[PDB]
Amino acid sequence: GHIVRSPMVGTFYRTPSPDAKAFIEVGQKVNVGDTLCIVEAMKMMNQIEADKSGTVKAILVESGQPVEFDEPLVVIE
Amino acid sequence: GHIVRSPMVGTFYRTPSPDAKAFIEVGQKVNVGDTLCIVEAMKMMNQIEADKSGTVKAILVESGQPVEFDEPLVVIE
Amino acid sequence: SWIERIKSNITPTRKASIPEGVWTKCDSCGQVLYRAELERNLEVCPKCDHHMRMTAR
Amino acid sequence: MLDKIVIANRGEIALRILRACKELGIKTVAVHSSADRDLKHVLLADETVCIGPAPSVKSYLNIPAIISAAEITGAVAIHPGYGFLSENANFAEQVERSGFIFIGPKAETIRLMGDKVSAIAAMKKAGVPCVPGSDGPLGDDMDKNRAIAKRIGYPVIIKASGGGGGRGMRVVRGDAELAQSISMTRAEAKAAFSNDMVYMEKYLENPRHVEIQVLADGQGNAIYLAERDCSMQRRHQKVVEEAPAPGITPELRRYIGERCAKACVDIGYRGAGTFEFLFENGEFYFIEMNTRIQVEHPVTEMITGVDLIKEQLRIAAGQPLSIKQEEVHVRGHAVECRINAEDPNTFLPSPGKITRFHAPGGFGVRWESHIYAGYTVPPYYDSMIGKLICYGENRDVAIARMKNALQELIIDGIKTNVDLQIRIMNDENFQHGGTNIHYLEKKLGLQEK
Amino acid sequence: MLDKIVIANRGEIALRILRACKELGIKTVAVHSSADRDLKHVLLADETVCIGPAPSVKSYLNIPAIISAAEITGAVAIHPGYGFLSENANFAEQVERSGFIFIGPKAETIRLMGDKVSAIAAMKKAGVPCVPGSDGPLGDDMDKNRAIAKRIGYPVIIKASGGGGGRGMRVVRGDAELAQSISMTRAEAKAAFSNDMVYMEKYLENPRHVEIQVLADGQGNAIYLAERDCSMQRRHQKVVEEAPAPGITPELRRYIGERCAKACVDIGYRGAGTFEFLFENGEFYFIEMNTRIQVEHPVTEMITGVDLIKEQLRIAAGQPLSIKQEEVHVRGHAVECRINAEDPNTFLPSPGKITRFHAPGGFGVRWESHIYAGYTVPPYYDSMIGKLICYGENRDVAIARMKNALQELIIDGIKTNVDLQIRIMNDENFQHGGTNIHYLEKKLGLQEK
Ligand SMILES: Nc1ncnc2c1ncn2[C@@H]1O[C@H](COP(=O)(O)OP(=O)(O)O)[C@@H](O)[C@H]1O
Ligand SMILES: Nc1ncnc2c1ncn2[C@@H]1O[C@H](COP(=O)(O)OP(=O)(O)O)[C@@H](O)[C@H]1O
Ligand SMILES: *C(=O)CCCC[C@@H]1SC[C@@H]2NC(=O)N[C@@H]21
Ligand SMILES: *C(=O)CCCC[C@@H]1SC[C@@H]2NC(=O)N[C@@H]21
Ligand SMILES: [Mg+2]
Ligand SMILES: [Mg+2]
Ligand SMILES: [Zn+2]
Repeated sequence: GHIVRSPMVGTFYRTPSPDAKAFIEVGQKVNVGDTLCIVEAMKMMNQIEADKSGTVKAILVESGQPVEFDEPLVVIE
Repeated sequence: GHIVRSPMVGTFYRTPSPDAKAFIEVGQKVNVGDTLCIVEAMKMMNQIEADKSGTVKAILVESGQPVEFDEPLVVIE
Repeated sequence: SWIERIKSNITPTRKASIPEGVWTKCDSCGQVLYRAELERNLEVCPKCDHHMRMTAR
Repeated sequence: MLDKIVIANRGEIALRILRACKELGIKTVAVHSSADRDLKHVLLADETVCIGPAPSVKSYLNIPAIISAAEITGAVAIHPGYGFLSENANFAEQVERSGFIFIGPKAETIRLMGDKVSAIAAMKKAGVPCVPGSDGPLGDDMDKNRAIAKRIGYPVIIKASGGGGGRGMRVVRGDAELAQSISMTRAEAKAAFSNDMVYMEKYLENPRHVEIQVLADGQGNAIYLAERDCSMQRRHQKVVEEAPAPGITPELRRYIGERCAKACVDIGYRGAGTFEFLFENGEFYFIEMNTRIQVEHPVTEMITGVDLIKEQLRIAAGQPLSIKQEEVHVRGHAVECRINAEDPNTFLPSPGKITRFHAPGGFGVRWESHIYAGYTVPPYYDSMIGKLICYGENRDVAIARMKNALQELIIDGIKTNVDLQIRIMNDENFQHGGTNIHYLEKKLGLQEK
Repeated sequence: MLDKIVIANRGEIALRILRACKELGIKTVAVHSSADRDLKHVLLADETVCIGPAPSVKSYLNIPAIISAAEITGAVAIHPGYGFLSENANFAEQVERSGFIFIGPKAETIRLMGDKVSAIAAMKKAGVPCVPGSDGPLGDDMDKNRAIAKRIGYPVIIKASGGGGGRGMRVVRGDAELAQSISMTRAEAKAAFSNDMVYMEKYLENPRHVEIQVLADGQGNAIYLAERDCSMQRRHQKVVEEAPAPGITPELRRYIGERCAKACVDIGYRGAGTFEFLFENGEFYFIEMNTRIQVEHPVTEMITGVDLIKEQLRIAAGQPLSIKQEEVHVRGHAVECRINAEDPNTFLPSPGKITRFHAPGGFGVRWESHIYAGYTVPPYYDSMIGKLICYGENRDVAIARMKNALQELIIDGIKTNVDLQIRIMNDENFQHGGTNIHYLEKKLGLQEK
């Protein structure tokens, strides 16, 4: 299907705060407008919004694992 | 057809002596036993004998033109 | 043959600390900015030239 | 020593820096663009990070993404190299403040010397001779502009102090178009480099490009290595560069080197940089400083025996200079010959795939590049694909090897500037050595009927 | 200068000599075999001659065909190189008399020094220390043979004075098989090299291969360049050779060099040749002379800056030595690493086609070979396909570069000894430097259950 990819480089975080629920989790589908993860860069915890409404098939990364530009994050079928 | 090639390296001469008739010439066919040219090497003017009886289609070299090992000399059809 | 490699991943354990108040953002265009640069260009995002708030003083 | 660094660049200089790092046992991090995924230096590196899409501005100039990579991987410094973010003083400021070490000069000297006119002013203050000219950025006092033009002597050239890459310079033949020429030059500088500063400097008609390499740790130590000479140029872009330069007696060598060392001490210079010059009738007239590691750095390495990149990485680690001025020696002569993806005549880039490739090798021949078979040149950046060298014990030997190496060299699939290199090498005057910068421009010729 | 010469050899040394010739402006003639039609040096040469079929004896050792080529093309000298007809004194005699110039020593010294025992005798006469041993060819006086064996001390080794290529040598553990071992060694020497001469020389258990390079014009001038050390060997065949050798203080350097220079003067030596040695506890024991240009010649060129082949071609042109003993300097340290077409373990040649190839390049790295993509290695001669180098300002730097270069290097289609080179480079003791010749042989290990 479709894969949404980080458009910038930085640490990958899914919970907005150190002890917080993940914005999204496997199973529950998302919509076009919704935050999927946090890509911290210089302490400015940015956010990523999907573009195609569909099920969250899986998450290809893990919290704390740095990611690069265009790094695939999640695949939506 | 077949091409007979010099088995050694040296100056190519067709007339055995400085002013002499060529052993062979185009047109006239040769036999298995006959000298076709002279390949001088260290003043020891050696001679080359064909192996397949046939017409002398052409001569691919010229007197005074050095030749190398396995250098094609004449093609017999 | 290095020409064909494995495309390995990065190790998460590595950790560097950047100061908190040295990098700011411009939501108008999304380009992260150097706080001192923005503050020196009278709070004007030099990327999209989008004016922002400034302190009265 | 620096526990790890990021190669904030791409290609020949990227691969070269990677070799230097691996030599010194400093792990490496390769920040690449999405099109440069299969570069050599990328594939030979420990850790590879993608920071943006193919274009330069989105990906390699994306200072935020580079600092992101540097923070995530745990580096404690970065090497910019030359080009991309080489002289961006603001990049230096951000890297300094973010928490990492900027391999090179401190941003302050980047700002002082990146403005050509301030650089020339400080040079005058430090005793370095300078070309006659405005002695300041050009204002709108046309009367004063023409007075200065008359004082220095026509013809004159307009150069944007913030310009780079041999662009944004125009020659003014007379006052008739002085105003319009200045306006359009300023407009081009604004469009390209975002800076409008323009200044007037005398025009010389018989120059011999010189540049003297200097290493200073920023702690009161500044040394000067061998000379250089990039005389051959096309569109002010170097092609061939011989190091040292013919006819530079050791007296002049040491004379100018001592002054340049004093200048580096005064500016408190840190890192490797080169004071360009211009030469004629036994005189020197400063014209710029490339406060980075130049492109023709090798031709000083092979005649001096000192690896410049290693010296930089040592300075950045805080180590002072480990080489005295006396212990530096120039033993012989060198020559360099860039390889570029342009058409041999039209000078139009011709990116593509390289079907077949074969290095020169042989004694004294140095091949710096990243290209290889199957490597599709990206039509997205500079057109350089190799800095080839041939070190000889004299100019004749070095040229000879160059000729032989160029004979051996095969690069197929994309047109390249090898024919021109051979033709220059065979040139009689060039083999004599000592042509003016124009030499190649004049050989170009003119219209024919 | 020699108006033209013939490269009576093939491959790495052939290509290297071709480069040297083209440098000195001496036209070149490539004498190739029918299988070596598309060699590099063949294709880069002015004039190519085929002298015989694939086998060595029919084609490259066909002294008549080589002289034929040399006469037809008008040469006035020939370079044999190393291997094929390097030390064939009779080849030297014929080339001398035929009317051409033999690039190298005069045949007389070829005969004197090609017999190992006469070489050692003359060395003793000239003051060069020698290994304890027979001091003469072995006769059939078994009583005297065993008396000498007892005098020098077991164990002992039988070496054919006319043997070559690290073959035809056997170690004798005791008198029990002394007669049979001697007989079979003589038989092997007769079968291979047609010469039966065998001699007894003491056996050393802790040697460190040394060899000192010397240049003599044959006119009373003989100089000694840097040292060498080929410690690493497999089956007495060198793989890695470092130049100079660790721990050879300049005192020993000059001490042995002066004696070797005097020896060259006494023998009236002409051309480039190397006095092998054996080292332990600060002593030297001559063991042979390779009266030719060795294979590890580069590792003296890059540390001395002198091109040996050019020196040879100058001597052959009658020019005396242009380099004094004092003006020769060793500046740094080098390392070399041969590449061979054998299986990395079985040591079985694996000739084939090279699909893909990529030179190292980079600073200080020298790649000598002829191989390239599409080049089908001929299964008909030696298994060497490249002499790679990495010059450093110290042993650590040079090893580091080697490691990096070997990383870069790709040769695909035929198995090769790169894995072994990497593993040796990573070896701790080797990085320390100073292993005994056996080091690699002992690492091989033995049987496991
Ligand atoms: N004052 C001058 N007179 C003559 N030629 C000049 C002058 N200034 C620059 N040039 C020519 O332009 C080249 C590049 O000048 P430089 O100031 O170094 O510009 P860039 O920053 O583009 O390299 C010089 O090597 C020289 O050939
Ligand atoms: N007397 C000796 N004692 C110990 N090892 C020896 C002796 N002679 C030769 N060798 C070993 O064999 C190698 C080659 O010997 P050398 O006489 O040069 O034969 P070749 O002519 O085959 O090269 C030496 O480098 C050394 O390692
Ligand atoms: C600053 O200390 C650098 C590390 C990033 C800290 C922040 S707190 C919010 C996020 N949660 C987490 O585990 N780390 C991130
Ligand atoms: C000896 O002088 C070398 C040249 C070869 C001479 C001989 S004489 C017989 C052959 N005829 C000829 O024209 N040259 C050859
Ligand atoms: Mg410049
Ligand atoms: Mg030997
Ligand atoms: Zn903005």
